[PDB]
Amino acid sequence: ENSSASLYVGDLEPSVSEAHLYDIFSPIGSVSSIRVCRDAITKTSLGYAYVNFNDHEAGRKAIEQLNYTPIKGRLCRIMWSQRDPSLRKKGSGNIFIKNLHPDIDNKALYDTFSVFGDILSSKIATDENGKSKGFGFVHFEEEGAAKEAIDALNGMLLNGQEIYV
Amino acid sequence: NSSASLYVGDLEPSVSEAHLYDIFSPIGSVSSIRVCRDAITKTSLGYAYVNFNDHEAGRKAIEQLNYTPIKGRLCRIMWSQRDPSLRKKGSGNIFIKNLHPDIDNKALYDTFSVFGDILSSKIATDENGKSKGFGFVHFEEEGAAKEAIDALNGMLLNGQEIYVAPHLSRKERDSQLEETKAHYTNLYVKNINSETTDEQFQELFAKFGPIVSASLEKDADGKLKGFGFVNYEKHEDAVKAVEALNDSELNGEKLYVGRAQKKNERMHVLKKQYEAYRLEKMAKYQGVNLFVKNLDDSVDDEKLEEEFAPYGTITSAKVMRTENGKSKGFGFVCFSTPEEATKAITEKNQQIVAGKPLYVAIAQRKDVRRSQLAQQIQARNQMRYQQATAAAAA
Amino acid sequence: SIGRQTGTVDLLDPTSNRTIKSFNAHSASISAMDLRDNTLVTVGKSKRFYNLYADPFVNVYDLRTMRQLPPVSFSKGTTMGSGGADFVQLHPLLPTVMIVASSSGSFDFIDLSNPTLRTQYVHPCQSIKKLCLSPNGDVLGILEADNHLDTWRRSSNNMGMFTNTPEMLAYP
Amino acid sequence: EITAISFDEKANLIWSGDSYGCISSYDPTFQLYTRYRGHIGGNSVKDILSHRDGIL
Repeated sequence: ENSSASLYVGDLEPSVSEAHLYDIFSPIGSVSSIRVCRDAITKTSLGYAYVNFNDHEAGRKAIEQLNYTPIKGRLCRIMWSQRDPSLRKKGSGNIFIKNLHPDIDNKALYDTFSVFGDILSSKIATDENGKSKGFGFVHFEEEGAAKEAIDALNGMLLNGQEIYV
Repeated sequence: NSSASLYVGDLEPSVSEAHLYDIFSPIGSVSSIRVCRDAITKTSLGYAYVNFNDHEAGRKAIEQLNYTPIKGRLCRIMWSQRDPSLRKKGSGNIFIKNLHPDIDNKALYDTFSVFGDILSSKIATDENGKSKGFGFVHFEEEGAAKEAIDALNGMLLNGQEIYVAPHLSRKERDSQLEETKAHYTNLYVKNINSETTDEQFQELFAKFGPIVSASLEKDADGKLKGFGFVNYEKHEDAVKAVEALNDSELNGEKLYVGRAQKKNERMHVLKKQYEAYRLEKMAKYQGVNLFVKNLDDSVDDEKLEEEFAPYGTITSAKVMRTENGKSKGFGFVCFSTPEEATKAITEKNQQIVAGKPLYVAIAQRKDVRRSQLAQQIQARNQMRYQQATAAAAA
Repeated sequence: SIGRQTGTVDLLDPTSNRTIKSFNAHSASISAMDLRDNTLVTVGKSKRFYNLYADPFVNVYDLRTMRQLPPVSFSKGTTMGSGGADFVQLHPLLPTVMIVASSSGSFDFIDLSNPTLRTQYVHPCQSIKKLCLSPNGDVLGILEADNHLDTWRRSSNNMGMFTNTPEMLAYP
Repeated sequence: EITAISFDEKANLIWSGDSYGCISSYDPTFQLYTRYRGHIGGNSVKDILSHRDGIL
């Protein structure tokens, strides 16, 4: 399903609205509808957003202009849309890492590592002025591209730090 | 009197009318190509049509190209003038069966064109060329087909006869493999008294399917299981004594005849079980079950059953996980109470159990496709509004 | 919603149709109200006869769990009178962010959540009758009985309103 | 004399009611599209709204 945008931000905030959100990607053109549907007794984070644009191509166009630059600690997550036949779509698990290299971002991570295995959610602990915190969660569509990237090079030596399963 | 309006069947989705035009453009008179993208989701009906201004160039394009591979699949180009009449007559594709599994419509067409131009020729030529050894061949009409019947019924063709006398169902190359003299689906008769012998399994049973092999099935435990394998002549008589000798009396005792080791030529037992599951699969609830998605991970069937204990007789609490690992949102409690489920529509819809809200809807894989239909609707709508915007934006 | 004779709001269900809440927004009037994404904005006056007292606060309520959200006070703009927030309207694409405008036109692009983030666009012209919106987010329509519009925003488009499908577009 | 205002969601029109009897649609900045009546008489209109299909 989901031929249109359906651009899905998760891991949300209690009390930050979509105001500065819509302030930032204002000049892109296609901003169709932004909404977080809600529960009734709930002024805390629940965990599903809808930064909806017109089609999927407007989502990829929003990626291809500029995406994943740090403001307010939040980075806009991508369309998942994956319900009770997806018990393990993005829940078929991930490599959990102790001692990642302390310069591992997400963008250059998937840039160099688009060769072997497609990373779905590089849930990587990066904090305090450009430092991966050693533990991370490099996450895939399966557990096969995981084993592909491990058996290729489960990490490699650029400042020496091999990574973990 | 149409010039040419011609059947093109057994297609594949790669063949567009651009590719049909590239095939039939040196024929000479290209009028039009009615690609039969049927209006469900642009699917082929198994065929299409090509219209030609020239009757002679149409006859040309038939007789040159009949099972020739247009983009890798053999072209079943024939006449279909009487084919809507074959549709709203029931007639049409007759069962010239036991065909050859290595001969397609082109070779048998050019072979039995001495019997006639086969207006509805198909063999079982799926799978990019493989025939299963039969098909629905039918000529011009009743006279040419009856000429082929009375002329050729049982002749030799690469060591194989044909059969149009009876409407012979599928698996005909492997018909004698089914008819092999060793394997056969026996009939387990359950709870037999010890009085029944190998003689007794042939007495009243050889009429309902002839028996030479009659085995009083003792097990590897020395005794009788009470289950004896009746070895009739054909699996249709296995049918005849599973649905005619069911709990019957051989002498004085039961004949609960089940099908000992079904060989799949009669089938569909308990497929209605499937439709029984259609009482509860996509029409999930019957106003009873609750597809409760978006629990916590700490909300197991533990906390789901804990929340739904005031909501009636809990019958099935169940959360599918990543191989009993990570659930990606969803559980179910089949109730026994519909009004407590309505109380949950009030209450447990829009409900925090631990910290993240419950999501309640009836559970179907059915209308995922209908939701994709609505996605097509909204996609063509935004395409239309963007077309109007770019048109009038100047 | 029922914005009622005495500045109050009876809120009901069109489906169950049991009375659930008789909220009291003001005492005299209810003039500028919107309901979007379980959020409610209303400003009417609350003073009876010598008033000039269209209420100088945006009364903010929610449909979520029957609560008075903290009312954003509305300033008197530039004039010396009361506030007068007689035109309060939530944004279409932003169903919590609103625009608040007086009778003379001290309009402000203003957050629901953070009232500090105000954009107090002044009105260097005559007081208004009505004003309308922008589904394209960049269109001010001030309209009096003069039939002379003007948009104040930055010049994102050369377009006016939202969409461009007219059934007799420039030529019947 | 203008007494009721709304938009349409599908065009650049404005939908105004004066105090004469009428209801009108308007092009961009200074141009009218139509001016009809669905009104019996007296003053024109209490209010105007837009819709999926038309103007109420």
